[PDB]
Formats: sequence, C-alpha cells, structure tokens
Amino acid sequence: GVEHLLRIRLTNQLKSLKGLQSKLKDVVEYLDKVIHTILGKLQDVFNLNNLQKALTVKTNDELMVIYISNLVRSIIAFDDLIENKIQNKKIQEQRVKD
Amino acid sequence: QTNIWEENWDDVEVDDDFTNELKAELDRYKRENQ
Amino acid sequence: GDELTRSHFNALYDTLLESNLCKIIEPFECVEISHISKIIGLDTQQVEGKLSQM
Amino acid sequence: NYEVSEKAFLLTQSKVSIEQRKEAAEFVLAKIKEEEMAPYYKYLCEEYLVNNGQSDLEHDEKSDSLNEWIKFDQELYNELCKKNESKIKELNEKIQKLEEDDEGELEQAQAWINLGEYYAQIGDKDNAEKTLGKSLSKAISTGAKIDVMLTIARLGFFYNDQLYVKEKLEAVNSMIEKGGDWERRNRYKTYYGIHCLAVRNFKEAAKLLVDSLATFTSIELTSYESIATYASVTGLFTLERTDLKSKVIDSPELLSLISTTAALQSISSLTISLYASDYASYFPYLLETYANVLIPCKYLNRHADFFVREMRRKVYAQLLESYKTLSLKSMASAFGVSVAFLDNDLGKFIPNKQLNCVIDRVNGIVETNRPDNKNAQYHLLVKQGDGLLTKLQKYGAAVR
Repeated sequence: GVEHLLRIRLTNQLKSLKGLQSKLKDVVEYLDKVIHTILGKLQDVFNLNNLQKALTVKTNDELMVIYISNLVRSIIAFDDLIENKIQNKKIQEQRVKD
Repeated sequence: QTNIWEENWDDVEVDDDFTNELKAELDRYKRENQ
Repeated sequence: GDELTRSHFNALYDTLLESNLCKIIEPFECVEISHISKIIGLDTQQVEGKLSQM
Repeated sequence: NYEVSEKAFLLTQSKVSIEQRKEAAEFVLAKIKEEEMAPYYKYLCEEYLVNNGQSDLEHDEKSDSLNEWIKFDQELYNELCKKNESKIKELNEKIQKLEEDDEGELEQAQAWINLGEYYAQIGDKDNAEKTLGKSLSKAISTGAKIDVMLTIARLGFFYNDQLYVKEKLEAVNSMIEKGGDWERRNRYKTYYGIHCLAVRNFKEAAKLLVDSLATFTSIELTSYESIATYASVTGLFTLERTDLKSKVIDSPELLSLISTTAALQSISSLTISLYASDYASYFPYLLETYANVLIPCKYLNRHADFFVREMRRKVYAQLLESYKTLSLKSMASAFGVSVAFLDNDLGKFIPNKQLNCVIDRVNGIVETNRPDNKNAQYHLLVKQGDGLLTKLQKYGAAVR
C-alpha cells in the first residue's frame, strides 16, 4: 500500500552543511547558553578532514579503470546506434520502388 | 625495395655484427689486452 | 662420477644455498650482498648470478 | 631442390669461404648433372650473378666471379632438352594414354606429378604447376592435394619463394583442414614456418617450426636438421627464457641433434650459455653462432640483424633485473669489452627504449624502469581507443 504512494546523487551532498551549521553554533549556543561534557566528547572525534594521504593516489589509480569502461560505456553507443540507421534508411530511403 | 620484407624499424642500419665481432675480438682482445 | 648426484645433488645443493640465501634474504633488502656473502661466506659475484638467478 | 636451393643460397651467399661458394655449387655442378637444373640453374646462374656468380658458359663468365661453377654448357641443355623431352615424351603419350585409356584418375595425375616433378628436377617453374593443376584437376584425393602442397612447396622452395606458395599452402591446406591428418600441418607449419620465416616467422611460426618435429621434413624441400636449426634459432632468439629453458633447455629432439650437426654448437647452446647469464662468453658466441648459423641459412642470413642486438640487449634485461643499481662500468668495463662502443649500441637501445636501463656514460652506471600503475596497462590505453576513435570518426565518416 505504501508502494501506492510516491508516484540520484546531489541530495546526498546536500545535508553537507546541516549539522555543521547548528554544530558550531551548538557550541556557541551552549557556549553562550551556559555563557556540557558531551561537547568535548564530540571534540575528540573531530580529528576523525585534512587526514588525506598519498593513499589518495590509490583513488586516482582507482579512478583510472573506472574510466576505462568509458570507451566501452559509449563504445557500444559509438558502434550501435550509428550503424543502425544505415541499415534501416538505405533499406528505406532507397526502398522507394514503385 | 623488393616486395615484402620483415618491414619496419626500419631497415635500421647494418655493418654491426662483424663490427661487433671485430670488437668481440677487440673488446675481448682488449680484454685479452686486459 | 654419479651423474645423478652430479646432476641432481649439485643443483639440489644449489637450491639449498638459495634456500639458505632465501632464508638469509629474509633479512630485508637494500642490504649489501657482501653481508650475506660474508654471511654465507661466498663471493658476492658467486652469490650474484645465483642471487640474481632467483 | 633442397640442397639445390641452398647450395644455390650457400654460394649465392658466398662471402666467408670460397667453400661457401665451392661446397655449394660443387654438388650443384654435379647436381645440374644429377638433374637437368639448367632452366633455373640458368637463372640460378644469374642468381648469384653480378657478384661472384659471374662465371658461366651460357650467362656470364667474369673474373670478379670467384665462382666459375655458375658455369654451364649447352650440352646440359641438350642433355636437359633430351632428358626433358625424354621425360616429356615419356609422360606425353603416357599421360596421353592416361588420357587415351582414360587411365586412372590420380593415375592419370600420377604421370602428371611425374611430369611436374621433372620441373622440380628441371628447375622449371611452369608446366609442373599446370601439370599439378591438371594433376589437381585429376585430384580426387586431398592426398593429391597433399601433392599440391608438395608441388607448391617444391615450387616456391625450389627458389625458396614466398607467398603464392604460402598462399597456396593456405589454399592447399584450406581445402580440407585435415592437415594430412596428423601430418601435413607439419608440412604446412614446416613450410609455413619457412614461408613466415620470410623473413620473419619471428614469433610467429618459430614456435610452430619448433613445435612439430620431426614429423615430416621433405628431402627436396628440407632436411630435418634444417627445421631443428631454423626452428630453434628464431623460436630461440624470440621465445621466452621459460619457453626456451622449458623447451630448448633441451629436447630429446635437441639431445639427438645436439652437436650432431655441430651445425649449431651455439644456437641455444651458446645461448643457454648466454642464458646461463654470461657476459663475455656469449659475446663471441653471437657471431660464433651468427656466421655459423645466420649467414649459412636462407632466412637466417636474409633477416640478419633482427637477431643481432636483441639478445645483446636481452641479457641486459637480466643484467638490469639483477641490478636496480648496476654500474655500466661494472658492466661495460668489468665485462672486458669496449665500454663506450658497447655502450653506444647499448645507447642505441635507449631510443629502441626496450631499456628500462637507466644508464651512465660518465659514472658508467645502470638503473631500471618499471611498469607500475602505468605499465602498458594503464599506459597503452590512450591510443587503443584512439584508433577505434579514428575508426569511430571513420564510423561517422560514413554517414552519407
């Protein structure tokens, strides 16, 4: 019945701000609300960033192959729809008998 | 130039092997000098 | 005089040597052959090709 | 045909020894007496002609010719023409009787084949073909088609010719894929391993040439050492350490013929001696191999330097792969050779680039290079599609 209701990626970004927005304020809130412990409790995990390492290369290295399919992704396009109208039109544009 | 050779790279060059052997003597002969 | 041995064991021994070297190469690399050479008590050159060979 | 074409080749190559000249046409001078070889021995005496092939009773007799055995007489021809006509006349009415009696199907083609094979003996590159055609016209057997193989092989390889025969070799083997059941694939791959050995085979039939043996050889088109020698060297000079040290490391095949011909002594011999990872030992062994191998044999000469410097280079790969850090000095100096000259052609491998070798003149030191992520793998990628892309541009180049 749920299915009978309703009816890719950018969203995924979108929250990006959200917590951060409050977050810093949430300090400044509690900061200047009480101007608790849990905040520092957060504070530690913060460095969990600029964390990135030449392990970055892996990414680059990885991303490569990701693209290798490129020539393949549209290769079939490259080959597929182009040589498709040449067999239907030559048949047809020339069909044209009587 | 003929018809079908092994083709490319290209003919490169020649007069080496013996030139080498000359030195394959000499080099070694030099090494015999050594 | 025994070609078997003459054949087999020599090479057989040689592997052992490597196997030793292999065990000696367990100590990690950038290390002077002479170390191992000294260690194994062999000419680095004598080591080398065999060493290389592996 | 075989020795013919080679003792052709031999003396037509005569450089080193008068015997290279001598020994070759020696037989031929008798072999033209053996078979009426003139009509090509005719042009064969024009073959090596305009070098030392310049001394003949019919074509050219010249002093710059060191070979006078490239001489004739018209008796050879009279003899020939007689022989030929004799041969001719024999088969003529015979084949005609094969026609008259409607006599045999291949048996008709039989004396045709006989008619043909004369031209092999004769050194006629003509009727034999037509004869073979009219043999093949009478061919109800792929075994007569086998004889086409033979014929075409005797055709081309009497001159050690090329393509049409190979093409025929294809064509003749194309008919039934059988391959003389187990065999004629041999002859195929054999002659193919000779065809493609013009001048190449290099990787190609070198294996194949190595592969099947001795499952045929031909006499008039080849000996068995022939393939063995030939098969070895290229496949050798081409194929892998592993392969070679899998195969030419030795074969009972080898073990049989090893030094049996001395007609080798070197090929993988001195190469596994090289493959022992020598430096100096093999450095002569090359030319030692070469003049004992390459100059000697048809394609073995004709290709020449393909061989020369690769194994020259090749070992350095080993020598590199041993050393990240190798002193080229320790190489070129401590290897007791011309440093520089060695280095020079070695430096001529910088642009041939098959060096990962990272190498000094001054400090005389060698270093490496490596595929890494680049490899060719993530490396080659560029062009490969490009050519497609071109064809893809070509694709769209159609439109209308």
